[PDB]
Amino acid sequence: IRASFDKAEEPMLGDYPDIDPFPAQLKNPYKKYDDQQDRRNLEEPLSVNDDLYDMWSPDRFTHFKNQDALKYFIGFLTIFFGASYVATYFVPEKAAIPREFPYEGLWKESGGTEKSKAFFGQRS
Amino acid sequence: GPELTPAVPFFQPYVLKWAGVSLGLVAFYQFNSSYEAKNGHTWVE
Amino acid sequence: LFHLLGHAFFKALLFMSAGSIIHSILNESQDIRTYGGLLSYLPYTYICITIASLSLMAMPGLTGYYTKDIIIESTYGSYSISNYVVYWIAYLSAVLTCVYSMKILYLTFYSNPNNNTITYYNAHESNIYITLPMFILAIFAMFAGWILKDIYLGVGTDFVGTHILPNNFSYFDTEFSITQFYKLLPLISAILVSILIVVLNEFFAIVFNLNNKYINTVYSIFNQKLVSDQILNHFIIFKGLVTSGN
Amino acid sequence: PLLSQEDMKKHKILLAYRDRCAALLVPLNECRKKNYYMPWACGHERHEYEMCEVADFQRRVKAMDKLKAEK
Amino acid sequence: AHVLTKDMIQERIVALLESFDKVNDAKNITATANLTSDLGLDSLDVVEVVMAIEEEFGLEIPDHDADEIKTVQQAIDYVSAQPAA
Amino acid sequence: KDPWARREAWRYQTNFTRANRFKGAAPGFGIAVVAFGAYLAAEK
Amino acid sequence: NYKWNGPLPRPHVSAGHRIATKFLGATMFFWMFLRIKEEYPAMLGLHNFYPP
Amino acid sequence: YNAISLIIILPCISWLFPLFFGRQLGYVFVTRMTSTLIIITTLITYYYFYQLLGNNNPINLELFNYLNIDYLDINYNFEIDALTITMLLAITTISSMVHIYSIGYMETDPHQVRFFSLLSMFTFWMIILVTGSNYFVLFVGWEFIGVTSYLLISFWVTRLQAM
Amino acid sequence: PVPFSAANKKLVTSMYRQSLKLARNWISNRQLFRQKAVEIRHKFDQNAQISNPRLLARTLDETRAHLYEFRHPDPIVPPSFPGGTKYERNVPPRMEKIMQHNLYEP
Amino acid sequence: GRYPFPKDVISMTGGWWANPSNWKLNGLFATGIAVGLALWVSTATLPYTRRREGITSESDISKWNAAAGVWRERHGKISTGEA
Ligand SMILES: CCCCCCCCCCCC(=O)OC[C@H](COP(=O)(O)OCC[N+](C)(C)C)OC(=O)CCCCCCCCCCC
Repeated sequence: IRASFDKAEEPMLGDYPDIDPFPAQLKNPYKKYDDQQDRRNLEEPLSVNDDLYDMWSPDRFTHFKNQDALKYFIGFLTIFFGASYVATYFVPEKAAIPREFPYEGLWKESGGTEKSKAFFGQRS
Repeated sequence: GPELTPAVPFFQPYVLKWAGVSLGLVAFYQFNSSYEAKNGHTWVE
Repeated sequence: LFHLLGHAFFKALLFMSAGSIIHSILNESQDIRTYGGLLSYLPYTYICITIASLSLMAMPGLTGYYTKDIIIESTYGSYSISNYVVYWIAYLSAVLTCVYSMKILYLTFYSNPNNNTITYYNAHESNIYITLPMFILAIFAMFAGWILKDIYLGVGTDFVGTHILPNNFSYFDTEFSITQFYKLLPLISAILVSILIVVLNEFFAIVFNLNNKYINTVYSIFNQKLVSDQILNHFIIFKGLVTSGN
Repeated sequence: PLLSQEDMKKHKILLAYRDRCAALLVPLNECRKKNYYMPWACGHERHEYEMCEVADFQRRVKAMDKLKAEK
Repeated sequence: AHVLTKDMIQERIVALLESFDKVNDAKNITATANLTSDLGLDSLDVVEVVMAIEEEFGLEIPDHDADEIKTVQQAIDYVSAQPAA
Repeated sequence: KDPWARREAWRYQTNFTRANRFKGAAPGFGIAVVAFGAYLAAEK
Repeated sequence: NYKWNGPLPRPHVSAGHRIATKFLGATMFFWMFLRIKEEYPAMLGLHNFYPP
Repeated sequence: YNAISLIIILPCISWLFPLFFGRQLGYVFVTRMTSTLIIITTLITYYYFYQLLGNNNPINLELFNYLNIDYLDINYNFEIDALTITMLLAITTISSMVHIYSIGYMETDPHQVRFFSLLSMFTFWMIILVTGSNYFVLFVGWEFIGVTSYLLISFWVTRLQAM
Repeated sequence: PVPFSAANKKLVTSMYRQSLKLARNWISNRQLFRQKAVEIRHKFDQNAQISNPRLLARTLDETRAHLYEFRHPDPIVPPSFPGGTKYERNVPPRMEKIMQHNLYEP
Repeated sequence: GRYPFPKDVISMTGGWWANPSNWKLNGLFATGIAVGLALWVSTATLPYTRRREGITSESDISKWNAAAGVWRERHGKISTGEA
């Protein structure tokens, strides 16, 4: 009843109980149940989309709303990436020139050939 | 000292069956390779 | 590679000592807020977990030092100009690490008892089968890094034969180019922040145990695996199950 | 002295280590092979290669100083 | 390992109530005493007591059951009925 | 003000005093200072 | 568990575990001291390789 | 005496023998035996590492062919080099230590044969992962360690959260 | 909405329990938790005698909002209970006899 | 501690706290099979073992590279980046 996908199924039931689905994980665990692990009593009606609301269903978390948690996730990622990218600008320059190698950058030793020394060959 | 459950024989029927089959197959393989080395063709061929 | 090898040892020691601490409690609770003070009750587990933590915080003369510090420094020594940001990120991560290591240490051994009396009566060490491997991993997590630093971090070492592009190789630059500030700052910060966390916990608990709504919100975000697990379970997994139903 | 290309191949020096004093790399690696890469040994050879690399990096920082000065 | 006995539960509960301050008297605490009547505990004070009891034996009381215990006998029997105590 | 102040006393008494609670936090340190001084002497 | 809501007795710990604790702590502290002494210049950061 | 052979095969024995015979041996012997096999493996690995530091000439073990279709020639080929020996150090040390630790930690539990067999299985498949000489053997180990991770994290099968 | 009724009793005792559990969860330090508990006690004490329906209803609503504002991401739960880490661990098997399903085959 | 468990449930792992009364003799059998298998395979796989370097000579290596150059010259084969 509550969720859009359960509402979508309402024309497709004929003479089956339109149950309001409640996540079985959120049923408080101190009541007694015929199957304690599944928190279900015998002959309890099942919602049409039950398989999305039983205990085996993916866990749901109640602390933040889903939309709010999305805001937090995207916010952390954006602030981290943006702070790093802007930090790239305010960077000190090094002090020693990059190292170099004999024989025009050892272009012979990393394969290479006389006709192609740009593909293979170090800073020389 | 932990407790002690009832005795059970080491070699069960399944141990015998599977070990016997596997070992017989390996022995057969070695016999064919040797019989190749001597006869110049494997006994199965 | 060298950090992987060094980290394996003291990480296993952390986990094993944690298992001993849990096993010492009748409730077998794992919550850090319910352990209280066990330093008198469990000295050997305390020393093992302490060695493991100090190796992890890269304290001088320990195995974690010869891995973690030099990895932190290679970022500054990297030829790519942009990696200097990575230096500060990793540095923050290191002092961050000292924070939670000290939090666990204090809340397990240094804080006032939080569990009921019968547990502290019955709190006792574990058997020989648990103790011996902790001892062995302790000698490893103290000595292995020093005895092996030459093999993996050597000036000219040919043991691992990976063919590094000469342009990319910078392990000399990261040692010669480093300054006293950058080569000392992680160690000094680690020692200070450890002491700071301990003294703040023992003397000014309010600053940790405030009640601000905004700070409680950010703490809640961080506590739930950075609210990522929420994002996955709702937006990927649950949406996929819905689409499968469709 | 800068090593011969033939010598440098014959000792199988790593490409990134092949510099103006792989010459001191060769004895250091031989020592490190005789001992079992133990930290306490090969001290003299290890120091010798490091002092190369000191001179080496020094010419580099001066080259960057000159480049900086041009700008 | 460690196993508790009914008398051990009762002794711990008696000591717990003895050290509580808002009690009328310590000597009057009986096994069948009513906290509401005999010891004269407030609406909320018995709540504080049940919180103390769960914190002491390391259990968790649901709301519907906590308010059900009114006498110390009820509390001792309830704590003895739970296996992990 | 606390009505359970008698319940909580033991959490701050003998084994859980600040002096005792931080005792044994550096095991073997005295043996270590003795040994380091001795090695300083022996090395010269 | 004789005393409740009262001061607790001094914990009883095995001889072996105290001896193990003393050995591990002594070894870690002594090793750390030895390492700092032997590497002080390099670990603290001295003898700058740049030209004066 | 072949270091590479014993390294790959002792953990395999420590894995399979509990599964084949656990009802016939019982968790006392199973625990002691798996632990001992892992210890022997660890010692062999240390000796090999010592020699490799002496002489960096890795051992190769080339066995029957997995696949010989078209241009693809895949073989069960194993080698132990500097990288592999580093990984094997970590793996065998920590596996031996954890096997010893689980004797004490797990002394109360009913199902200790299966637990120790699974620990040994995971050790074996990780050794396969790091010792294989081509990406295919790497993948074999890569997925079997996932299988064992599934079987270990859900070791307490009756716990819903575990599964 | 009764100023003093059994249902009022049950409701406020439950909320007061809640508040205390929240305080324990939030504060790591024992001493600090004690002062928070005593402050919570004083705050409940002050508003105990409210009589008119509007003010009592407003106070109860506001305290519910306060408690919802200060709910903890993860409450402390002992290992052997639903939120616990021992829960359903090595559940002892139900003792049962085998029912047969086939006349010829066990 | 322990609890009752159905005795009819037969598992090849042994079930609950399996500790057979003849476990020492079955243990002797098991360790005998273990040493037998380990030794047999260690010996059997010995011929398939070899070192990494030193297997072939420089003669073979250089002549093979020269032959490869011959092949690449019979065909029209430039090198990588040679353009
Ligand atoms: C428990 C793991 C033990 C693995 C090693 C121990 C074996 C001792 C001998 C070593 C040689 C070897 O393994 O191959 C075994 C044999 C011999 O092949 P090969 O020509 O000598 O090898 C080539 C080496 N070259 C490259 C140097 C030449 O190959 C085969 O018949 C291939 C058929 C696969 C087995 C048939 C399936 C039956 C298994 C049943 C599944 C449950």
